[PDB]
Amino acid sequence: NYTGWKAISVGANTSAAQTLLQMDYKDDMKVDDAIELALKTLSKTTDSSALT
Amino acid sequence: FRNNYDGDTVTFSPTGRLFQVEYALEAIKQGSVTVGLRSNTHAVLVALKRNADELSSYQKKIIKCDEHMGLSLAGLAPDARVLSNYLRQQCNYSSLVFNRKLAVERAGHLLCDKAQKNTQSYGGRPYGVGLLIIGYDKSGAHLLEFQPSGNVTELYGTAIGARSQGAKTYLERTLDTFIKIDGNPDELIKAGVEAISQSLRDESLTVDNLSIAIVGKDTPFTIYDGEAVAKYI
Amino acid sequence: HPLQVARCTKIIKGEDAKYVINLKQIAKFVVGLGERVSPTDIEEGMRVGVDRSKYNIELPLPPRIDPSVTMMTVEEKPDVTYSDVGGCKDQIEKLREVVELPLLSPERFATLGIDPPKGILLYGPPGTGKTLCARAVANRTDATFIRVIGSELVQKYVGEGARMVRELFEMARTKKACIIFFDEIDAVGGARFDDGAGGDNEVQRTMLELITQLDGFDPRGNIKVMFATNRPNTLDPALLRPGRIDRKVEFSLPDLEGRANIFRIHSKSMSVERGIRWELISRLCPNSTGAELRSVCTEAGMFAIRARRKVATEKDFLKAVDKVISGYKK
Amino acid sequence: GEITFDGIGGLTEQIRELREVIELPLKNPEIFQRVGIKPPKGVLLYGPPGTGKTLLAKAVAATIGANFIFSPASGIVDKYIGESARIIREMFAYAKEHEPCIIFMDEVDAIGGRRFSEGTSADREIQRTLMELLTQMDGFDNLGQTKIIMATNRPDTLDPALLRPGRLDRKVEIPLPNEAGRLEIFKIHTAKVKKTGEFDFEAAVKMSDGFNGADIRNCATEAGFFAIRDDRDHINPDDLMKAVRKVAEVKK
Amino acid sequence: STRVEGSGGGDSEVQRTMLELLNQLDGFETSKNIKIIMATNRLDILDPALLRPGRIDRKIEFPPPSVAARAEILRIHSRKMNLTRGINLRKVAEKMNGCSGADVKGVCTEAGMYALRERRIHVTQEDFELAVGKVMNKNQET
Amino acid sequence: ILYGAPGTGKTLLAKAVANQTSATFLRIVGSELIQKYLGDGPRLCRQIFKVAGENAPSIVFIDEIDAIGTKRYDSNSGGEREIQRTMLELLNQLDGFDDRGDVKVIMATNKIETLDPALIRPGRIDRKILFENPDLSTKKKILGIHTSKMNLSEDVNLETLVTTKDDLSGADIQAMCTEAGLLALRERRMQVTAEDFKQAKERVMKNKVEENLEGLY
Amino acid sequence: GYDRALSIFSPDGHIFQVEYALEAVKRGTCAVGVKGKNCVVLGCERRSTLKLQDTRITPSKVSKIDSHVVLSFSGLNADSRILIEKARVEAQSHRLTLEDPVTVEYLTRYVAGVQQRYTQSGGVR
Amino acid sequence: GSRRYDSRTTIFSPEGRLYQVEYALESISHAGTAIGIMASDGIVLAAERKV
Amino acid sequence: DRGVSTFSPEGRLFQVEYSLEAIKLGSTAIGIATKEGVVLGVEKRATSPLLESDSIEKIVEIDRHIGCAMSGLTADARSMIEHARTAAVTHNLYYDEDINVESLTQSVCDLALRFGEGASGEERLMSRPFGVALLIAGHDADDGYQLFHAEPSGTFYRYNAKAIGSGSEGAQAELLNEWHSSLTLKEAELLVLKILKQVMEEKLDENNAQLSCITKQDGFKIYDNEKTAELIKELKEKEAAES
Amino acid sequence: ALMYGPPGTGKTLLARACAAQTNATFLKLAAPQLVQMYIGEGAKLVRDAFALAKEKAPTIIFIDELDAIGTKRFDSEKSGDREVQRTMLELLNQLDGFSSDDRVKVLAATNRVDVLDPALLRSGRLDRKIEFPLPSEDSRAQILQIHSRKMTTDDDINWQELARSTDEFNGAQLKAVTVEAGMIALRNGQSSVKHEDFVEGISEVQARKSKSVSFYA
Repeated sequence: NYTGWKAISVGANTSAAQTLLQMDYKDDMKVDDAIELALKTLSKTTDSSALT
Repeated sequence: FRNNYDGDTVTFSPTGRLFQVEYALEAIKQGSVTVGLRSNTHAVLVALKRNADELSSYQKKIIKCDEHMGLSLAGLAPDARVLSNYLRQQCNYSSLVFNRKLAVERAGHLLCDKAQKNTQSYGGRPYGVGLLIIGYDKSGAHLLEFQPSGNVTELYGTAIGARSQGAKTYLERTLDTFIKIDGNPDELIKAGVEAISQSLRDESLTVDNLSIAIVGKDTPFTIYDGEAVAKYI
Repeated sequence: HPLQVARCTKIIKGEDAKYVINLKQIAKFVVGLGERVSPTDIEEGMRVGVDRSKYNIELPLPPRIDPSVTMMTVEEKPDVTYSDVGGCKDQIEKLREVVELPLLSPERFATLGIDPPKGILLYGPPGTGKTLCARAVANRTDATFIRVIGSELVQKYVGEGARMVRELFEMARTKKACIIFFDEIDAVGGARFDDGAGGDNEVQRTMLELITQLDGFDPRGNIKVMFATNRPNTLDPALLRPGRIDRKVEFSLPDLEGRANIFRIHSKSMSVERGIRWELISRLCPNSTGAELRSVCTEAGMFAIRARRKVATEKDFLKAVDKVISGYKK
Repeated sequence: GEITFDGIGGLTEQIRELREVIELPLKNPEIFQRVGIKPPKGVLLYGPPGTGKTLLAKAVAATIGANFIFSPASGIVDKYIGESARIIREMFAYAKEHEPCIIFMDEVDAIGGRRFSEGTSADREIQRTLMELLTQMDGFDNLGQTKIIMATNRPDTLDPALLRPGRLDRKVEIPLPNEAGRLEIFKIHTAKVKKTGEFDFEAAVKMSDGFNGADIRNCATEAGFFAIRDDRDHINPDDLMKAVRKVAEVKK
Repeated sequence: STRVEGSGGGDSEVQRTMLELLNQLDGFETSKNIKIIMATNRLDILDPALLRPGRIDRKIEFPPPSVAARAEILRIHSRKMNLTRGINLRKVAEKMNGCSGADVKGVCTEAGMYALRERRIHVTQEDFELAVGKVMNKNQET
Repeated sequence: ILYGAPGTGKTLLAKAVANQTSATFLRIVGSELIQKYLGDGPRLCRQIFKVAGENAPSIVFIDEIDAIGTKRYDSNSGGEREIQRTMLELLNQLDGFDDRGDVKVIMATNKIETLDPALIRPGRIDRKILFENPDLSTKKKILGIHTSKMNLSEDVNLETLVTTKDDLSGADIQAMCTEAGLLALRERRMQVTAEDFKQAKERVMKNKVEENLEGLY
Repeated sequence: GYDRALSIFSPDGHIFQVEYALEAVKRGTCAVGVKGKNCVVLGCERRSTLKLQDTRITPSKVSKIDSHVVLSFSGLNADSRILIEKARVEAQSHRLTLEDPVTVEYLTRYVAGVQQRYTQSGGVR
Repeated sequence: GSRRYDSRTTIFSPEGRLYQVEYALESISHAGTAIGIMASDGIVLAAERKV
Repeated sequence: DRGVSTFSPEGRLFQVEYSLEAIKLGSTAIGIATKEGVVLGVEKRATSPLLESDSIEKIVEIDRHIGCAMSGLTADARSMIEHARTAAVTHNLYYDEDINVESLTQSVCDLALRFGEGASGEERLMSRPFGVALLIAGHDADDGYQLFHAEPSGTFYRYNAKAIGSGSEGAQAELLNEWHSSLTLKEAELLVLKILKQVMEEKLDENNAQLSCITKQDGFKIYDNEKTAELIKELKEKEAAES
Repeated sequence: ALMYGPPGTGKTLLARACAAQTNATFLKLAAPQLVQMYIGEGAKLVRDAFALAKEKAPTIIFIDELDAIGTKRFDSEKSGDREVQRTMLELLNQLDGFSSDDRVKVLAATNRVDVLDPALLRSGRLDRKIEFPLPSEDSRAQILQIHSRKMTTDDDINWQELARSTDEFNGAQLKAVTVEAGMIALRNGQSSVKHEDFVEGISEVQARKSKSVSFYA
């Protein structure tokens, strides 16, 4: 089964990442605005001192 | 236990019989009775045609396979059909190729191999059918008993199908009379209708849906049906 | 005079003059070694007697006459002769050969050399047609039917149990030409691992008493004993062995023709149209015990009131089948 | 013991090394105290039962004049609080009172063993029993004039705690005897049975390979069926040959 | 903290018994402000009917701890402790990952044990980091 | 027979009906008789039937007959003989009692293939009543009663609440009301918005629906 | 192996695989067709609460088999694609050999045969 | 025999999807993350490296 | 579950018996053979008021003088129906003449056994045999009108009447008394429907029955619905005037 | 002594027959009654038998079945099946204690023996191995000749025929057959049994004779 999406996550922690994505999503984002967004989401699903 | 030697064609017993052979022997009995007797110049099959429904119409269950060969069945009818199918093909290939007319023993041996290949894979199976094959070749008259167990003996007399033991005991007694009577049909046919009536004990005998089949020196393969069995009841 | 334990609270003398039977695990009083010759007496205290189990002491004053040592239901020449007995043909034929014909002609079985089955064991769905079938053969020969409830034989007192079994077999010998029908035989118990599990002592007393009485001195030519079981695999080895159980009969389910007849029998009470056919209901009905057929019949009437008519059409019978058979889920 | 320790002879190696581990600390606790080493703790018999296994256990006890005490391990399985504790302790207490004594514990896979995986299915009853054995041995309590002897069909089946020294220091194996070994055992066995001068020890020994004490005993009794048959009151070469061949045939 | 991993029949049989009482109280008595606290984190072998209103009327989820929270729990407990000045507690907390409230109590008692071993009443930040790493290993076992 | 879960299905209907008929409701817990000594289940069954005949009209509610309700296939090899005995005493009294309106029996149980086909006894137990999750209309009624008792906003509707429901039990709806009022009382106020009931509903549904399966594909 | 007993009758006469198939249908989306007598309307549900997708990257409910033949389904996505591919090969082969734009019934006969096929005979589920 | 050493699990569950397939999904949810973001001037992909 | 080589005590595989049970749960099909015609009736069955008539197959043509009625599953009979058309077409190509009723039947039933990974000069590859029995009627110049009952177990019986269904009990017993050597084609159709209405629990109508017959007058003719209704209406009068 | 081979050949009758003749006490112990789910119980039962055996002497301790308690394993999984293992072991331990004696006899029967040990080949234990192989045709005619001795006959029976037609039939099976042969004779009107009655008993099902006209028209 396949679907198309505007933001999705697969593998571990699908629920957490998807929830955040739906909220900050826009359609006037640029590459650099997305990267920033992406990098926030990844942070909030990983628990660390730092991510390298 | 059951599941060790049932469906499993690759197994053995210290005794050498599996469950699949004993069921096959029982299946022969659940067909109708058919008796065999022969001299040395003729071979006869007397077989009872008894319908298994009220509305059902009588149809031949002795099948002529060649000019000098046929069989009657007792047991499972699909199982009987495939073998008859292979044997008619086999009959042709010998006649075209080697001009060879089969003796019963030769066919038999072929028959054992066929069953044997299907008892060496789970996807094939053993059968559930005995056959009495008559034929007249140049070694005289013959009657053979074929078994799914691959035991083939050529006999003077036998019976297979239900209630074999009536007929066997009569057949072993009138043995000595019948084998020395050569060139005379009518006595051996009549004696076959008497034999089969000792197999029956509680099941009808039909005076126009008995079917007798004969082969011999002076008889090419004829099945007497309807009227023409009358003068041998 | 019921007593199943008899204190007399330190009436004291002595040789002797206490003469008190207590049968209770705590305190074992044996007055053994054969005779004490007495006119009436052990000792005093409203309670001269020798409990339910006797430590010698050959029976002064009535201690083991106790008001209910019977409570089972006897029906001589039963009401049932055909009730739920349609399509039970294989079962019914067996009962004819086993029971009916030696009762009808005792002389023929004697001359032959054979014994008709001493005991029969009946398994399969129980009382759905089973008890009925048994009552049907019995009525035909005019043979007393004795129906004993396994569960009652479970009294919580000493021997109380050995008391009941004994009198049941005594009754069988008096009224002989008769069938003792035991529904349950796992109520009074068969094989188990729970004899070491510290209670079922009362049970064990009953079981052994039963075996002894039957094989021992019950004639088994006309008197038939029929056993019924819920697990066929839980028999005790004494029970199993030939000389006590011979015939093992299957319950046979009503067949298509049979269910239609039972449908006619039960609707005679109901107030329904007689122009319909029973046959019709049966084709939609799959393999059902006598109990289920009866359940169709009470349900077609509830349907009939629901559909707002005081007769049941074919159509209520069809609905009534659909409802009970799905509901049943066995 | 039922028999002495030199009348079962042809198990002689196993006799020899049971004798110096078990008998000597019981008789002479003083030598082990004086050196300053521990008296021995536990001894293990392993191999099939009746290879002369039972003989060796009965026989070490006779010579000491110990009491041999056979304990059924399952019975050590009461389903009540501390009953299980109670029983082990009492044997140990009695072993010291009635000293010297052999406490012989048969099968250590109804109160010990390695189980299914040592989880909980009713494998805690078994775990409680083993724990008790291990705590007394390792602890302040000890074995001195209580000797404990474990018996097991095959030794690999036993917990590795039991396989440590300080539970079982001595671990004896019971193999199939030598031809020399068979020879010594047969001469003893056939001696106590009355027989004719024309009996041939030499012939039977030659026919016998892989025979335990039990197998020699069978050859005497089998011959004896033929000897009632041949109408005698004593065992003869004719009875002996037949008997020896039959016992051979039935087994490898 | 009182774990026992539910039960299918040893503490499901007992809850049935409990469940009659709670039913009887909602009836004629009509008694409330009489409380039962259950807590469990599995219910794939515990009965749902307990969680139905009548018995348990509110079902509240425990929050997961965070780095910001672990720092607070540590801040309260260390207050009794004698510390070496210049210490930074947010740093020690951040070095925690996953740690629940009991684990935070372990960090102070181990930090102190390390100090004790060296015969110090004051504990540096460094001992506290080493203590947290030990505590993380404890949660990984079984 | 009432099938489903109690407190929401089996318990409610059985309490309700007794009150309507003005009969004595007797709840016995089946399992608890599940006593661990041979012989005492059968006494206990006797006392149930004894009280009934003395004190009719009555509804006999036997809760959860699946510990004493067993009937096995054995009594050897880990087979326990008491359990089966008790099941049989229970059955024989039940079949001994028959009425037109002195006793109606309500059972609770969630497997019928642990029970004897003579404890069903076809021609006694005709009826098989089972709980489901309610319809839109009946859900409308369950909501309607519960909001009567609230003080609430008028932005809340029964209609709005129905559409986001996927069919739930009445117990979830009750639970939703208690959870919702608790967020309103926490905000210190007695008005319960459409948003409050919606937060509460989502949350319990989530805690119950621990297993999940994609059904749309 | 896998050329046998995927599919056989019970003695109750249910087929395992067919019985678990009908269950995937009840679970999935909803499709309905109502006929006029000079029109046919096909209405479809596509059900998603998650709003982070478009219709133009989520497959359509009505797929064209031909310009004048349409197909609707309910069930697994994966399986339906297999069936759709056969129906397009059968439209164009028919047009080729009989030289008639397609009859809709014949196309049903082809999709239905495949469906019969993997049930009756093993080596496919 | 060996015709009964077949796992028979690539047949349907009653749950509307094959045993092995549903179980396999779990396996995915226990391995690395991939995240896909589609933007209006790119597509951004991030994945966290397992070990 | 169950092996393709695992028999019952009687020689008969599990799987074979099990097909035969599902047959009996289908729809009722009744055929009566005389020497004036063979009449075939079936219940077509409407599964809903919105199921269209004559889109469900119960009367099929194998050839223009040869029919079959089915009972069991309808898709399972399709593999058989295909094989039966093919056999008919081929024999006519080769020999420019008609297939005999028997011959036709044998050809389908040889390939209804099969199953398993077996072979012996027969290719067997099925997972199951077919779940369907069919009553195969034809007329051939030699033997005239005949009726044959095909079991998918590779078994075949010659018949002069047979009924199958869940309505089999009433219909075979009725058929024995009703049977005669010749009787008119119009009396026969009317009489078939009479038997059908009896074993049917509901009102018999033409929106759940289709009739058919085979003639030497004009070959296989499906006796259609409009014409059949007018006979059902007569049925109501004749039947409530014996009552 | 040890007995092996299929039961119902008359093993149980021989055990009793030997007991009656020597003037020994038959003590029948069924091996699955000893197998308790409770601790140590069977072991105690095994010991109680031997002890009473010595007071009651001479005695044959007849243990019907030794296949239920024969299981003793060789693995480490013995824990679970301790109970069966202990009973088997218990009997060998006690037996071996003496050997000048034979005023208790132990007789065991096994469906077929499966293990062998030095334990199970020692004198004073189970030395003796007597095998019961399925009986012959000649043997069946004599066992049959016994059953019909009680019967009244017309002296028209022929034993030979019937005996060759049966196939590895046992003593029990043959007895039942004589009773069926008499019932048939009752049905025919006869009050005596001839050969045909027996032949007809063979015809009814025994997994090698059957009657029908199926798969044949």
